[PDB]
Amino acid sequence: DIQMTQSPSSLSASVGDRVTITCRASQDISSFLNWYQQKPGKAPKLLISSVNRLESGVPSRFSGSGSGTEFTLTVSSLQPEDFATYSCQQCGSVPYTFGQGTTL
Amino acid sequence: DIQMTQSPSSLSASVGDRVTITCRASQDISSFLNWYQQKPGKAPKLLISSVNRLESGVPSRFSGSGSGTEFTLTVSSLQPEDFATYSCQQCGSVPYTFGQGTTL
Amino acid sequence: QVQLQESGPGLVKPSETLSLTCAVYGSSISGGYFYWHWIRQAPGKGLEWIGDVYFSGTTGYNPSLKRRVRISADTSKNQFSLNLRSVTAADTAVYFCARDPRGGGWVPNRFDVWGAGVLVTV
Amino acid sequence: QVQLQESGPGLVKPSETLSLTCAVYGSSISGGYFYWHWIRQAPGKGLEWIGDVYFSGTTGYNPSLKRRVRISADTSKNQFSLNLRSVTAADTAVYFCARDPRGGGWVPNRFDVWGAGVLVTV
Amino acid sequence: NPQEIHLENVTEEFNMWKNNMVEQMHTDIISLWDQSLKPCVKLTPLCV
Amino acid sequence: AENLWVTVYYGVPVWKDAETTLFCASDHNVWATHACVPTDPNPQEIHLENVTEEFNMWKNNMVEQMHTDIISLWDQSLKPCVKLTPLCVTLQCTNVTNNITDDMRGELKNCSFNMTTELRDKKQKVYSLFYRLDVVQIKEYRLINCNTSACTQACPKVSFEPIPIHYCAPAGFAILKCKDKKFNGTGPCPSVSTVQCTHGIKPVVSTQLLLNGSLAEEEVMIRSENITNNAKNILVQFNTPVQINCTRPNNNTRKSIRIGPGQAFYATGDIIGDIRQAHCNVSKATWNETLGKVVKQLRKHFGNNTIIRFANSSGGDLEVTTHSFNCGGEFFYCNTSGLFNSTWISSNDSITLPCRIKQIINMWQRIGQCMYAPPIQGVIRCVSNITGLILTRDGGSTNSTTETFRPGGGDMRDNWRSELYKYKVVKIEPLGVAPTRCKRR
Amino acid sequence: AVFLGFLGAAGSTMGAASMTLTVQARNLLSTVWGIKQLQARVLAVERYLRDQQLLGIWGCSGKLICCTNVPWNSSWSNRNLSEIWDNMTWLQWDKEISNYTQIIYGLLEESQNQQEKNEQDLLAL
Amino acid sequence: AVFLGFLGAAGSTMGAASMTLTVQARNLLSTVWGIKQLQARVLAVERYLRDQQLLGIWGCSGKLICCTNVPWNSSWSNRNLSEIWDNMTWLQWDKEISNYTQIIYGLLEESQNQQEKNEQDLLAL
Amino acid sequence: AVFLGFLGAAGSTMGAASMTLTVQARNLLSTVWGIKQLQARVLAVERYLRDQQLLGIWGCSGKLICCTNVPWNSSWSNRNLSEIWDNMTWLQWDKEISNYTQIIYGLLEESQNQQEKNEQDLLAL
Ligand SMILES: *[C@@H]1O[C@H](CO)[C@@H](O[C@@H]2O[C@H](CO)[C@@H](O[C@@H]3O[C@H](CO)[C@@H](O)[C@H](O[C@H]4O[C@H](CO)[C@@H](O)[C@H](O)[C@@H]4O)[C@@H]3O)[C@H](O)[C@H]2NC(C)=O)[C@H](O)[C@H]1NC(C)=O
Ligand SMILES: *[C@@H]1O[C@H](CO)[C@@H](O[C@@H]2O[C@H](CO)[C@@H](O)[C@H](O)[C@H]2NC(C)=O)[C@H](O)[C@H]1NC(C)=O
Ligand SMILES: *[C@@H]1O[C@H](CO)[C@@H](O[C@@H]2O[C@H](CO)[C@@H](O)[C@H](O)[C@H]2NC(C)=O)[C@H](O)[C@H]1NC(C)=O
Ligand SMILES: *[C@@H]1O[C@H](CO)[C@@H](O)[C@H](O)[C@H]1NC(C)=O
Ligand SMILES: *[C@@H]1O[C@H](CO)[C@@H](O)[C@H](O)[C@H]1NC(C)=O
Ligand SMILES: *[C@@H]1O[C@H](CO)[C@@H](O)[C@H](O)[C@H]1NC(C)=O
Ligand SMILES: *[C@@H]1O[C@H](CO)[C@@H](O)[C@H](O)[C@H]1NC(C)=O
Ligand SMILES: *[C@@H]1O[C@H](CO)[C@@H](O)[C@H](O)[C@H]1NC(C)=O
Ligand SMILES: *[C@@H]1O[C@H](CO)[C@@H](O)[C@H](O)[C@H]1NC(C)=O
Ligand SMILES: *[C@@H]1O[C@H](CO)[C@@H](O)[C@H](O)[C@H]1NC(C)=O
Ligand SMILES: *[C@@H]1O[C@H](CO)[C@@H](O)[C@H](O)[C@H]1NC(C)=O
Ligand SMILES: *[C@@H]1O[C@H](CO)[C@@H](O)[C@H](O)[C@H]1NC(C)=O
Ligand SMILES: *[C@@H]1O[C@H](CO)[C@@H](O)[C@H](O)[C@H]1NC(C)=O
Ligand SMILES: *[C@@H]1O[C@H](CO)[C@@H](O)[C@H](O)[C@H]1NC(C)=O
Ligand SMILES: *[C@@H]1O[C@H](CO)[C@@H](O)[C@H](O)[C@H]1NC(C)=O
Ligand SMILES: *[C@@H]1O[C@H](CO)[C@@H](O)[C@H](O)[C@H]1NC(C)=O
Ligand SMILES: *[C@@H]1O[C@H](CO)[C@@H](O)[C@H](O)[C@H]1NC(C)=O
Ligand SMILES: *[C@@H]1O[C@H](CO)[C@@H](O)[C@H](O)[C@H]1NC(C)=O
Ligand SMILES: *[C@@H]1O[C@H](CO)[C@@H](O)[C@H](O)[C@H]1NC(C)=O
Ligand SMILES: *[C@@H]1O[C@H](CO)[C@@H](O)[C@H](O)[C@H]1NC(C)=O
Repeated sequence: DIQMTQSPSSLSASVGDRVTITCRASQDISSFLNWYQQKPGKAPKLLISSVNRLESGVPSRFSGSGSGTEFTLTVSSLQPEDFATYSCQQCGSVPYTFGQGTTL
Repeated sequence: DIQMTQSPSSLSASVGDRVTITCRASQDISSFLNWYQQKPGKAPKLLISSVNRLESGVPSRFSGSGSGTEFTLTVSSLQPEDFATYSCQQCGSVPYTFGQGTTL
Repeated sequence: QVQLQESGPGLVKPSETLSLTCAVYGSSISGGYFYWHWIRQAPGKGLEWIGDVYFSGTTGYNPSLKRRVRISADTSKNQFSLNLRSVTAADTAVYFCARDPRGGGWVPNRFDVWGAGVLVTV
Repeated sequence: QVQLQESGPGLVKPSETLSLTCAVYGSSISGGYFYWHWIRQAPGKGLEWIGDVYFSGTTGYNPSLKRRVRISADTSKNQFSLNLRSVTAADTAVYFCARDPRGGGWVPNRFDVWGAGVLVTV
Repeated sequence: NPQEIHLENVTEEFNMWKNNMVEQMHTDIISLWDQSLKPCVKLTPLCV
Repeated sequence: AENLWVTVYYGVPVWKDAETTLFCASDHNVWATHACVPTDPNPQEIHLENVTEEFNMWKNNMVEQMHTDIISLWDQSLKPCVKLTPLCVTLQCTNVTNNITDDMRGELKNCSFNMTTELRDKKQKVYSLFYRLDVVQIKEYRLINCNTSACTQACPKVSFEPIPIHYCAPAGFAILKCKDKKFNGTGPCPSVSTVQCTHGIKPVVSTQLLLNGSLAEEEVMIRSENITNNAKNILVQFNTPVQINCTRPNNNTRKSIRIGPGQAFYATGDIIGDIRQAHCNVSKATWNETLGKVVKQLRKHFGNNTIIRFANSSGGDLEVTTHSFNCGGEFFYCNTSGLFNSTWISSNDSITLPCRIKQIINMWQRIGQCMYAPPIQGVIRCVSNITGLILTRDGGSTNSTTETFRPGGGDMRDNWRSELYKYKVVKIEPLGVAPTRCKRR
Repeated sequence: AVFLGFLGAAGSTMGAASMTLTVQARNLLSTVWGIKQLQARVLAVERYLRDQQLLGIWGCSGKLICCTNVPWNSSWSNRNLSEIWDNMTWLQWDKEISNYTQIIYGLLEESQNQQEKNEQDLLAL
Repeated sequence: AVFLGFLGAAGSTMGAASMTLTVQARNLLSTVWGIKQLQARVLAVERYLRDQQLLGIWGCSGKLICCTNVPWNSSWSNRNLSEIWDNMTWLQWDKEISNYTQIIYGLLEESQNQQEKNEQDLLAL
Repeated sequence: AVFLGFLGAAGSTMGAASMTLTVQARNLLSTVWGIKQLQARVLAVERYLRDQQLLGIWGCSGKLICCTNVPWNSSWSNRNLSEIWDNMTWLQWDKEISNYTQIIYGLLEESQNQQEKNEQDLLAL
């Protein structure tokens, strides 16, 4: 039961600005992390998989980096529709636990 | 990795008063719980094991109750030496995780 | 065009079995390519995995709810159902049903398509 | 209608083979529901067993006559035969051929229907 | 040498009025008669 | 060092392209449902994922088998019916004169002739109204079929209305279906499913207009084996249907006259009311918007500034030069010139086309077999959809910006290719060999 | 109810697709139009029986996953286990060794014959 | 002939009737009128082949009495062994356990597949 | 290329001819004219399936050289091994024991049934 912590728990930014969100796991999950996105109202939508591999159908601004027990999601330029709650995932061992959720 | 939460996280009480501290586990640990009485400065010392099962060498004031996912330790009458940190333990599955620690 | 729809009682007396049926229009449950998960999210909290079911019936639930839950998938009508017993106040949440392309070793657990999301207050 | 008829030499010269052919009109020998016994009764004596034959050839004879007797059964012609070799002067008896519902273990060995009864003398 | 295997201690529900074999025989007989009448002269000129 | 060994796998998911014999899954009529398997009430579809399959519309063996099966069904249904050989007599015909309209002039003729009866040694003088296309002058006329072959009058009881016929594959074979929208019939389709049986393919026969066809879910779609070459036909599949209603306002009557023992010939009696040409209406606004969509989609391939000309059929026999279809027990040969007459460059009125009704029907482009259709009592109306087109590019001096597409047809395979464009037949090969660290014993 | 997921694992990797072999094995068996249906059924039966005979000749009778004792020659395919069972699908693998199949079948046949002869020789003693 | 003693043990108990499986087993195989006998033969062949394929999928290929390793759920029947083999007949047993037959078939199939995978990974070492 | 020496070892001795059983074993499977062709195919399929059923009833399923535990009665033949495998051919052997074939098949059938029953009884413990 790996525990995930997202830093910061909640941040506010301005359009067209860089932003970075860090994810820390209690254990070493290698490169088994997927970054999701849940706009309010509707269900979560996957953004990134396997830390760095970007899923087809998202703007290229999103990026992911890190390894071991530390990972990070970076948005190079903030956009009006990029105001959703990002989350983490443990995609390497049962059970799969998500993050607390950082609201933009 | 069962997570244990102790409520209240920290309390202050007067001498000769009944007090109660509850312990909640994320999973069902059945009847495997031991309480510890770490005095400030000195090492942890065992008080209660296996739900209640009051182990020899302590006063009968302390008592334990509960089952499933909820347990509770009750001190019938607060004593001057009963101002130490109470802690939980998940002695039912590897790894064994203790509680946050409630200070009197 | 692939999506999922959830149905069931949106309000229940909080001591009985809670039934929630997710039906998928698009891909088929019979095909051994996708696992069908039942992710949950309480208000003011993050997501929480509950369990998954395969076409062959090899299901696996969350260790926290390994006793109170049962997932049953029927491929004749291509749907699945979550039965959560002994519901309490902690079950007031949105119950999503997700698709995992773990069937096939191309990628790990990679929830991509999510259901509409039904809020089952209790 | 089920019945059994015995045929063969009704009088033979002692000290050679004695052949008795019992043919059944009714239940078939090839069916595994029955055993076909060769009970005997000498004058002034009681009933005495000789042996039985099954459809699959697992025959069993009396321990007294385990050497002097041979029971065969042909299912194509639907009849069975008893060959008693080296018959002595004490072989003058009524040779019944009987049915037994031993197969189909509803009941134990139970001779329910008997043959007419030939009167072989020697 | 037709073979008849007598079955004992079996009770079977028969229904002569729902036998498909009788309808099968009826169709068989009709088809046989129709086939047998095929290689014969047609009396079309007789209609005078 | 490798220490790898062969391992045999049975039930492997691998397939290869192959041709087999499909059969019915239909759920009295010409398309015999009795000689066709019944389908299940819950068809099963298994949507394969992360697989792309090379489909080819113009090399499908399904359409050829369907054409052969349709011809065989037609012949089988026409076999147990009266053969109209005695009706090849000479006919004394005169023009109709009662309640005749200008359009219906030089048309159906009142013919009288002697014919055999039930008794061989007797004759009867009978009369019938025969359409002009059926009869040909030798004040005496003979039917067009007389010097070609005798007719088998279609039996009145059997109905010609299309009935869906669900095609299925035998054991060990699979029917792959391309669900990928905007799929042009050729190339790698990424969205693939497996279907126990095909959808309901109505065996409709028509030329220049695919009636009651399958509608595209995205937009008008253009398909061709080689669009650069003008010889190959072009199939246009609409995304919405154009409602078209044909009708034969004449209230005809059917009279049965005995031409022999048992055999009875059905003839046209009296045209109750006025003799008016059969006509077909199609919405002008719907046709205009549909044509706009077609020219846009065709400009997508032929350039964004070329002129698109649509002209009537070039020429040839009546069946291929006009929109010939069958409905309500009658065969119409509606002349489509007002529809495909326009040029495109960078309220409630509807177009009315005239329709000529034949009886001697030589369908399937076959010689030596004709299909005299008995007349249908009462007025016939027929409402249907238009969801397809078969266009041919007039090649030659079209190297300039001019582009002229005209209605085509003749071959009935194009009608079947518009509904079987997504179904392909494959054969499974369960056996397979792989490397593994196994070792027997 | 028997169809219920035919193929399905076509896009899956070889290792994962090998876990659902049963679903693809149950469906391999089940005037002139009666002849059409009859010929289709007989062709299916003949193909299934030929496949079963070929499996039995190799000693893999009544087994879906049966692995023999013949070695894997490197000339047939130099791809390693890590790149064949987790990175390639069954269709690609079949297309890759499509022209090296008959010799493998012959090797399996002769190996099974030799194994049976050796078993007879050993058991005779 | 092959028809000798066909069925026969229909009225016999399950235990007694289980001793004569060969007799029933060997009897399962053997212009418009030609299409009748020919179609009947093809139908019998198809049925026998499907039944044999099911047996092979369950791992009991080439065996008349082959008992598997899947547990018997008490929900299907609470009767004990003494009251079924020595007190009930095959027809009554079939009429009793008819609703749970498909579930048992699926359980047998999945158990055989799991056993094959277990043997594969055991032999890999 | 499946024919490849059909009946090649017809004149060979039994011992030599027993090493090429697979060659002869693989060739047993492969308007009115279509009827005759399909009937021939169905007859071949039926013969092959009856053959396979007969082999399976003896417990020799999936084996080309399967040798059982039934004793060889000297009444059927008095020739020793030296005068059989090294001095006689298969056709002569078949003609020699042509009238002692059915009883051998029956003995094999009951021996296999008894073996299965004994295996079940032993495995019950
Ligand atoms: C495209 O599809 C449409 C809709 O299916 C189709 O229109 C249908 O045409 C058929 C004729 O081809 C119509 O069938 C008739 O229906 C009327 C009732 O409206 C019946 O009274 C008619 O009965 C006649 O036929 C019977 C059987 O032969 C006789 O026993 C009887 O005495 C009558 O002579 C006949 O069944 C059908 O009603 C319409 N449907 C609609 C909704 O309009 C259209 O024809 C198709 N396109 C083409 C080109 O066929
Ligand atoms: C769909 O299939 C393709 C290949 O058929 C997969 O591509 C592979 O992806 C994995 C993981 O990203 C890589 O390690 C491989 O090298 C890729 N192979 C090829 C040939 O591209 C793809 O991952 C599959 N997608 C899904 C969702 O299953
Ligand atoms: C014919 O079958 C009936 C049952 O169908 C047999 O009756 C059984 O007899 C035994 C005697 O030991 C009882 O223990 C059973 O309870 C009986 N069955 C029932 C259902 O009550 C009868 O014995 C059979 N006939 C023969 C000749 O065996
Ligand atoms: C019928 O009308 C047509 C058209 O005017 C004419 O050519 C033809 O001669 C007429 N028929 C007769 C018999 O006059
Ligand atoms: C029909 O027969 C009569 C009797 O001779 C004859 O006058 C008439 O011309 C015939 N009808 C024709 C030739 O159309
Ligand atoms: C039949 O008659 C028509 C009209 O006179 C003619 O065009 C056609 O060629 C004739 N048939 C043949 C086979 O020549
Ligand atoms: C059809 O589509 C395929 C791929 O989508 C393409 O390669 C091919 O050129 C297209 N053909 C036509 C005639 O549009
Ligand atoms: C014609 O198209 C309309 C469009 O909605 C549809 O409702 C109707 O069923 C179609 N008729 C056919 C295919 O006969
Ligand atoms: C289409 O026709 C043209 C005619 O010039 C030819 O050059 C071209 O090769 C054809 N297309 C294909 C795919 O062969
Ligand atoms: C046709 O001709 C017949 C005589 O042959 C006549 O009785 C009838 O009135 C004419 N008109 C029609 C419509 O039949
Ligand atoms: C077709 O349109 C014409 C012209 O408006 C009209 O007179 C006729 O009644 C219409 N018929 C049908 C069937 O719509
Ligand atoms: C006939 O078709 C026209 C369009 O051509 C349409 O406006 C009208 O409603 C239709 N009438 C019917 C189906 O009765
Ligand atoms: C279709 O409508 C447009 C709209 O003005 C018109 O310009 C065009 O001429 C119409 N098409 C015809 C009449 O064929
Ligand atoms: C087509 O239209 C032209 C005039 O645009 C006309 O001369 C011709 O007769 C029509 N029919 C055919 C088949 O060309
Ligand atoms: C159709 O009608 C037009 C206009 O009256 C006419 O020119 C043409 O010859 C007719 N036939 C064809 C085949 O277009
Ligand atoms: C096309 O339609 C117009 C408008 O009715 C008409 O004037 C013209 O003659 C038709 N034919 C051609 C070739 O334009
Ligand atoms: C056609 O005429 C007959 C003559 O009685 C009549 O009964 C029928 O109603 C007419 N047809 C229509 C559509 O009214
Ligand atoms: C395959 O894996 C083996 C394992 O040691 C390795 O030695 C070899 O280099 C690999 N080859 C490729 C092409 O990845
Ligand atoms: C056999 O197939 C492989 C697969 O790529 C190929 O490289 C090789 O050249 C082929 N050999 C022959 C003789 O066809
Ligand atoms: C079998 O039936 C019940 C228990 O299931 C019991 O009454 C009976 O005695 C059992 N049989 C034996 C031999 O114990």
